[PDB]
Amino acid sequence: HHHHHHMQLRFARLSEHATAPTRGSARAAGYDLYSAYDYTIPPMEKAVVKTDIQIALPSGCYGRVAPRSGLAAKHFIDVGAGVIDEDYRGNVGVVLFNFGKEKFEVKKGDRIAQLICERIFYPEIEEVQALD
Amino acid sequence: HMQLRFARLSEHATAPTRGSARAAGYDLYSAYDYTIPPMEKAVVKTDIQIALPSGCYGRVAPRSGLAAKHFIDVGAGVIDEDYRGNVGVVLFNFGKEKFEVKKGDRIAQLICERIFYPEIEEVQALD
Amino acid sequence: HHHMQLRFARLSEHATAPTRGSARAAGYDLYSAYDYTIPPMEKAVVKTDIQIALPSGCYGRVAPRSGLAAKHFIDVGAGVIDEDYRGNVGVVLFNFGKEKFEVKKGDRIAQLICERIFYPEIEEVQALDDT
Repeated sequence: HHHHHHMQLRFARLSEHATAPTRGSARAAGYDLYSAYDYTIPPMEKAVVKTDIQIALPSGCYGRVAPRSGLAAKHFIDVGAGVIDEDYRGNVGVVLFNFGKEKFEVKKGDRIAQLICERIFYPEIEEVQALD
Repeated sequence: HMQLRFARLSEHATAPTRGSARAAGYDLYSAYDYTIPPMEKAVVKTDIQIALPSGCYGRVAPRSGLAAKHFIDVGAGVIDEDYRGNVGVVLFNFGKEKFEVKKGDRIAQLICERIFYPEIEEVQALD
Repeated sequence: HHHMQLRFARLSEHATAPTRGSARAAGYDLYSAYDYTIPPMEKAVVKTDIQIALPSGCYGRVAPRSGLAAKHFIDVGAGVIDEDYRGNVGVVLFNFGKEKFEVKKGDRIAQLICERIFYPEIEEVQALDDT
């Protein structure tokens, strides 16, 4: 009506240990997420990796925490969970799975995942007697 | 059309719920009891059929708590717009203990992911 | 009608054109161009020998096939294909099963979904309610 602009991905640092999310190119699907702490993930184990940022997602999307391709193919790393709700205001955590035979070293400042703004519907739910 | 329609396929089903107006997914409930051993999989029936809104697919996604605490992951998870079968959740247990699912437990979430349905064209080479 | 076209090119004789199982199917089926043996608790990069050009306003998600997951404990790793990716489409397959998994040339290994996304600019604030 009166105002004409573009929605932004907003973030705030929760400590000095966080790194501002970055995008490699203009058409990259996601923003890089960086670990704020050191982690040693043993073989066949999981860790909750803290970024020490909180985000406010633009309306009409959720934030999907998605795997970095290189880490999957080379080190058998996968990302668990990964659904960041539009109204989530806490510390953004990344659930890393280490399926490899060797321990996996995460250092503060390492890129460990990517954040994609996935467009979704928020539909109302209706029970019917039967479907067709 | 525009809403998420569902029907129960037995009295053991639970209507999906959403915690927030801005929550990405509807929670899905197990209709049955399963014991999933370490390093094993199970298909968990919800006993509901769904009709997704036009222009999306239904992604069965992990609940965050179950992933972080219990090493539970969700396999498969692509529900097509035209799928009218019983909604089954493929759960992977990568934990070292057996994981218990009982009737009425929340085991996954359902997200309405907006997608394109593009036509496909073959070209000699791409730049 | 917008440029709602998925374009592809074959990089070798071994590639199969992606197919859709139904009109309202979420993804196009991706086929292996080669033979692979994936040992238990191991991964493999499975090449399709195709390059793709996604429509504007989406990325390509390489997503798992339901049957392979439920029956054989197969999963898909990585799987984010950027709009501007013009390389060979590789599928990272995880075999979490206790037996070896055989991928043959021409087997359906994954599906490609055009997930609609937004490309917001990033803004740092001191507090989330800053004006």
